[PDB]
Amino acid sequence: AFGHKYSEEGGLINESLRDQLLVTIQKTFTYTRTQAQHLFIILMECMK
Amino acid sequence: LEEVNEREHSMKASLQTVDIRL
Repeated sequence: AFGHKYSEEGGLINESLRDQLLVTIQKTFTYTRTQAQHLFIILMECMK
Repeated sequence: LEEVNEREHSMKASLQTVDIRL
């Protein structure tokens, strides 16, 4: 949802929602930094 | 009330990011 509204043209997602995604993906999901790099590549590949 | 809800959602996300900044 958040990567879909704050999307601009698709995969171009800025750096405030990467780490806002992190504290919710660290809070709701409890994830790291580098596994988070893989899940953000999957999030922009899905968002692509 | 709908304005208050959307704005409070934005404020809560900013507060969680502020906690991340600490």
